[PDB]
Amino acid sequence: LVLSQNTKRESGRKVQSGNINAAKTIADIIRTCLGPKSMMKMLLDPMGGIVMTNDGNAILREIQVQHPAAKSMIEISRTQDEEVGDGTTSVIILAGEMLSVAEHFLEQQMHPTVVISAYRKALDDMISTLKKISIPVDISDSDMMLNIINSSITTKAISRWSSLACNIALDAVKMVQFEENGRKEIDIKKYARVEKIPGGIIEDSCVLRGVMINKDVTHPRMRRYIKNPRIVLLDSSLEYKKGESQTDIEITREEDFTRILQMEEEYIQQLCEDIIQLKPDVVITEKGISDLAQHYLMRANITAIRRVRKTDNNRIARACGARIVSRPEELREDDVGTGAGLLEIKKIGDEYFTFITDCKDPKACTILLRGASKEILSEVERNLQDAMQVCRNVLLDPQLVPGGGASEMAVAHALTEKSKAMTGVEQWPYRAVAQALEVIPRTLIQNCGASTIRLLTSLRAKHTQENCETWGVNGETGTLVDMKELGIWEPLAVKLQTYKTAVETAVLLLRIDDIVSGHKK
Amino acid sequence: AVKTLNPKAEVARAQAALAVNISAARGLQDVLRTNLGPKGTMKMLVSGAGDIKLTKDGNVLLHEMQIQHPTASLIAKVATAQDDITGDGTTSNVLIIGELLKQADLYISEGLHPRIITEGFEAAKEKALQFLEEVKVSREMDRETLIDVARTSLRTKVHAELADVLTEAVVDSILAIKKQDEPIDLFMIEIMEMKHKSETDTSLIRGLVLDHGARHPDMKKRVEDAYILTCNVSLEYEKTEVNSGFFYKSAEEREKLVKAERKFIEDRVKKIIELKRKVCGDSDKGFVVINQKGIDPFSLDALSKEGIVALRRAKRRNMERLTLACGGVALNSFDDLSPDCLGHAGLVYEYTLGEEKFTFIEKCNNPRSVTLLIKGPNKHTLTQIKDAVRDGLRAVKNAIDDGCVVPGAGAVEVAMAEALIKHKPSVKGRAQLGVQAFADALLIIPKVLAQNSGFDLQETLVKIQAEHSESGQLVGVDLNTGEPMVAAEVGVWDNYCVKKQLLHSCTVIATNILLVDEIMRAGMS
Amino acid sequence: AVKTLNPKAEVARAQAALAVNISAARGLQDVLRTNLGPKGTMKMLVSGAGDIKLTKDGNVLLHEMQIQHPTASLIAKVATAQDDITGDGTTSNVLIIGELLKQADLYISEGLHPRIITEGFEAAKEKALQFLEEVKVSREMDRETLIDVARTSLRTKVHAELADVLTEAVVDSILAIKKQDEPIDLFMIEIMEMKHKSETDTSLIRGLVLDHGARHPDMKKRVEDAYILTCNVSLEYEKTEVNSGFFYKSAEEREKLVKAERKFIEDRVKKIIELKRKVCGDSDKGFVVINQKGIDPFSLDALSKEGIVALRRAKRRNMERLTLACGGVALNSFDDLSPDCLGHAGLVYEYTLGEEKFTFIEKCNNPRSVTLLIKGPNKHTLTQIKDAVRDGLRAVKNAIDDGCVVPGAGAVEVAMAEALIKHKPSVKGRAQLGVQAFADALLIIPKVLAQNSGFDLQETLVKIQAEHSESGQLVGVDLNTGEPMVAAEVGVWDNYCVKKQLLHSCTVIATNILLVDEIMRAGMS
Repeated sequence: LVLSQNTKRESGRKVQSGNINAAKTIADIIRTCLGPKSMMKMLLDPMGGIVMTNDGNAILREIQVQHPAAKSMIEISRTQDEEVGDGTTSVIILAGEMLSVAEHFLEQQMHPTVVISAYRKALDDMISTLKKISIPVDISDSDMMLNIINSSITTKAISRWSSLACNIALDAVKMVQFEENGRKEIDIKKYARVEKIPGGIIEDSCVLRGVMINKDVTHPRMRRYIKNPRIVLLDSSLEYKKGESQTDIEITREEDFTRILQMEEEYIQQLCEDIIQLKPDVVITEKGISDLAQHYLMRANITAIRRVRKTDNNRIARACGARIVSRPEELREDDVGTGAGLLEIKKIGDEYFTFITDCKDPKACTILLRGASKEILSEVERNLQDAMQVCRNVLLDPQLVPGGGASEMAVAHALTEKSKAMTGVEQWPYRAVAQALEVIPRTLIQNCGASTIRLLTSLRAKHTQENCETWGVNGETGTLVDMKELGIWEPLAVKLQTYKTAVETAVLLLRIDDIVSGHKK
Repeated sequence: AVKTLNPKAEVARAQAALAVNISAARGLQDVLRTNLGPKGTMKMLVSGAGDIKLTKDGNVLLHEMQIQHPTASLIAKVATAQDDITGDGTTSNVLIIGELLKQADLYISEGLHPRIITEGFEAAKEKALQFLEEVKVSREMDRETLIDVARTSLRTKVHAELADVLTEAVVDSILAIKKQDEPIDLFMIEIMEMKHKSETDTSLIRGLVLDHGARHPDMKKRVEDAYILTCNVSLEYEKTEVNSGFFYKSAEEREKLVKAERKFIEDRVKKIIELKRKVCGDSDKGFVVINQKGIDPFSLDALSKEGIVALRRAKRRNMERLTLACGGVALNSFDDLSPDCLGHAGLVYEYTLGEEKFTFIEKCNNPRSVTLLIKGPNKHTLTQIKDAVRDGLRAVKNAIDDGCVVPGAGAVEVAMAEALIKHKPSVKGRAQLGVQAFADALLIIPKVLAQNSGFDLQETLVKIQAEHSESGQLVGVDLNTGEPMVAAEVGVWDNYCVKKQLLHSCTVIATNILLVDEIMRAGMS
Repeated sequence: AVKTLNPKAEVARAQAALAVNISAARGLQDVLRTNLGPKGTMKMLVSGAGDIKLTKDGNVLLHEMQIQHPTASLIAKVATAQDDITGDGTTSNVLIIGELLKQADLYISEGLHPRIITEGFEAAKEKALQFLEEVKVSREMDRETLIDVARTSLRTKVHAELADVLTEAVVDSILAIKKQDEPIDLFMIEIMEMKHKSETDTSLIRGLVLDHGARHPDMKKRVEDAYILTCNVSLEYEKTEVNSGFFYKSAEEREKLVKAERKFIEDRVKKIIELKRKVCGDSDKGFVVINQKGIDPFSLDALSKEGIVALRRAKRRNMERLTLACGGVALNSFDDLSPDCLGHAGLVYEYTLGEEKFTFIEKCNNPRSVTLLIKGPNKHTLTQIKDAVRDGLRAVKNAIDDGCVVPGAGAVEVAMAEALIKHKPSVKGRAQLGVQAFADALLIIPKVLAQNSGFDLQETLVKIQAEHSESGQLVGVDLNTGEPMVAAEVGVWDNYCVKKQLLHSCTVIATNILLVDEIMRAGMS
């Protein structure tokens, strides 16, 4: 025994071929999932549930692997999804085909590093080219935004609900802008809560100008319907609490016991009139609520809700503009819940809910998803996540790119020109990258079901013409279509991060040349 | 393919997993189709624990017959959502799903790519929804209308006689519930069961019933005229949250501290006693107390010495129910106590059965909360009839909510058939195939009705498939002669909400299922 | 139910086992449907022994792909019978069975008791058989007709070029076989394969080929003009059946007895030698001997010294073949031997390949037995092309036997469709349903042709479903453009025997299968 006693090793071209095979398989298991013609994939989770979704990221996230490079690709997919939402419908496919053409230069005995340098030059030129072929677009103009969203979503199940989806996403994203950064305000996608409630139909789902609380009134008396409520956020518990410093009491005289019993009652009262001094209407807390304080608030005709999740508290506060408070004696009218157009408690069926709508200028909002069943609802919300993500990306960058593979073909002939002007050994890898790019439109074609070779040739030949870069591939017709009238547009940053992570995947995998197992630590 | 990635993982492929899903759905619908229809036969399930069911509501079957096929669990979830909305048609929903998928396979097996049939389904659902909206019969809240609706819902579940008995109870309840704008079906509807004397004798009680009895012998069993005190603040002992073990030096002070410790609860009970004696200066009137928490035995003695009925530890919605029954003011702080905060009942007594104890609240002046006291000879029948009761309640709730109502016995379905088939390929042509298939699948409800009722399918379907004239009526299928029937005349109906919801849910489920290709299984060991 | 009788036994029930059978048949037809059609793709099978097939003839697949479902084995048996009759359409037979059962399930699932569809199938088979009889095209034994038939059969199996090459060989064989009344396909057809030089170069040899070579060096390799001696009586040593170990006393008598023992075989060979020398007084002519049994090495020496070619241990039909080739008189007793009993060949030589040896018989004056010498680059391809050869031979045999021939490419099937659908319910009505289903199932052949050839099913079927005019022709489906085709003009045919037999067999199989309810398994441990 020398090295580690049951740690395997493998070396060289075998390792490179194995990793390339793994990457190719990873790409392959998803190649059918892309495109407006896309398939619909469903998963068997380890612990019983059912998950069905087109989105590649979730598909891969429900994959465990043994070969490592596959795990690397998995993480790559999850990163791209996190950053941009979609493109993962394409990113891993592009990376896999990139690698597949890449390996062809290994048996050329072409050492990897020079190919890597070629890839880096390729990425630089691709970024430049895409920036040259963008289109800036207004952000205020609503219907163009809706068109963008429809374009980015007409690949998953929500397509037939495109109008509702686009309106939902636009409404949600537009009204989430924390202007406190001067003119550099940032939107956030953790206040845009998504709630899945079964029953009803997709058409019933709508944007609620407020928050959803899956709780109920603590006592019968509090009114379940209020026009202009005032809201107080009590982060602290509203009841008598442990003396944190392990206090103790040693009474001697009879009255003392009943007196201390009265004292906690009195403290509860103190908190109660401290609250009511501000003339509130609504009491919210993440902690519990004493039934005695509940009594006093009832006597003041004040609605109280108990034990709500902290994130939910934050969202409510952002909804009615008030700020959370943990000290009733330190309560300030500046945190009065002004800005709640209506307080209500309905029944969805066997369960109460809390509606706080019609805020003056709500900055927080949750979306009410009402469909058929929790798994389809989860698919819907994943699609909504992707849509609202790309919408926010647009609100960060007003630059757009013609998708449908059109940009890909533009990049293709651009790199072809650079290559034929760029003599050297690295030339062949460069044009190899160019050719590898061509497969996104290809996959579009097969998922459509048309003559892939002739269609692709017509596309490429069409795109040698300088006068037009907007020629792309229609999802359903399977015919060459200029993208402008078709209107499938995408945010620039999407496709940027797409290629960028792709070539990173390429370099990271191509540098690998050996395997070692069994670390046991 | 993914096998190379992971050896222990499992996949099918497009044709294979599609066949898997259609086969599983077909098997599920075969299992369930025995249920729907009043002539249907309900099912007994036996858990591994030795328990017993005797239901027909499919949701119970799916949730309680353990299956492993994934799409089966998916359909079970959608049916559970359905039941949480309306109550029946879960059977109808699963049958629709299965047979629609059957037709879908019939067509795709002819090489039609499923997405085309998807689009056809979309257009067909649109037209069917339009027709469903236009055909719904707007009817007001006539008592007999609700009676008929309840009977139609109930005869699915039990004896004809049992449903007949229960219908009056349920309709009287619902009538005695509404505050003309919003029923909630929770507080005013108290569902309790006693293992007692019949299944028929189950009947509405105009007041509220409680699931526990007095804890002292001197507790009077019966009270002619009752004043109700609704509260939850402890009348049991309790010790402050802060460590308060105390010391003493003379044994007399030991007794003194015992008295002091009791004194706070003594004050609490004394306030109630003084309230009673102020109000019940008369001898006849009776004072009853309901506590959501417990009552101390010494407190029991105190209240008994004044002849006051008190009950402890009722479920937290029971005070809601008492509020809506006897109009009492549910309070916490006895310190702020008035006669105005009391509740009044025409009669309150105790009924002893077996070892348990029960409490009756009777003759509320204007009761707004009631109880469907379930009498059952057998434990399983209690559960079965309880599910039936909940079904009927939810059905009536939907009926009152929607000012319209749909004629029952599937006349809606033959109407959908004739309307949808009456669509020229105004669709893009290939989708007409899927539309045809969808319309064909819609006809299942009459089909399964006839099959369960014994009549021959094809000939009955053809016979009822006779829209008569310019007055081509909505024709239901007779459930005992297999003959065309005017559902509206015979008064067999169902909620518009039911049909609309089932159509939408089934369309979505089907269009999603027909779009899966492989069913993979790669999870951690 | 029988479980109480036997615990380890297994049963299904009516619906269950019926579903089992239909599912198994559907799966089998799904597996096989890739084969039929010249555009079809043949299959490679690998035995557990590591052997290899590359066939398309389904009978090979069913017999060699091990399946456990009972009805699958049943269908395999019926297909084996079919192949033992005609050669192709086993694929067609299994497809017909599967899809007919598919339609049958479509209808019975609508509650139709199967027996009704059984009767419908019976009547439909009767009418279809009548139409098939009337439509068969009576054609004489024109060489080009047989050529076209063989090409149509063969293009199912191999390269277009390979079938083109082989067609001339097979038709020339069959033409050179008939004694105008009865071919037997066994003796005159010698099927041998040499692992040599091509798959294309396989060609008919006008004479007979033998699978062994000379056993001595002085054996001349080549003979200009050959006289054939066909015999099977041993020219090897043998000892009488009765124990005959003998004794001797002088060592000289030992040699004498050795000579005596040899003397009987010496007489045998000497008779042959004398026959030769009487007949082959000329130097040029050559004498060859074929023995079904062995030849002694001393006998080898004897014959060699006269320069006589002799071969031992040929298969027992080889003398039949020599009789039909060189007209030699196969004899046993050399004692009654004449020149008239000889056989004459224009040329005989030996070809050495690998380690084995082969023998050629050439230039028979009026050969009545021949050999399809199979040249193959690869062992598996030998077997595949051999199965193809046997298919073509049997097809041509049926073609010559029946003075009629059926146009290929399923025009017969669309004709059956249009005729059967053109039957008013002259049946008892409910059977019209089964007739409809049967006619629908008949259309599979064009369907699978188009599907394998890539064209869209429904639109092609509709397009070809255009009987043109009063001259509504028998229209086949184009196998490369998916367009209506006159099979007779393009000369794509098939044997009437094939279609009639497949119709009858499939009808019987289907009507039997649809009449099973439970599949029990109770056998000894």
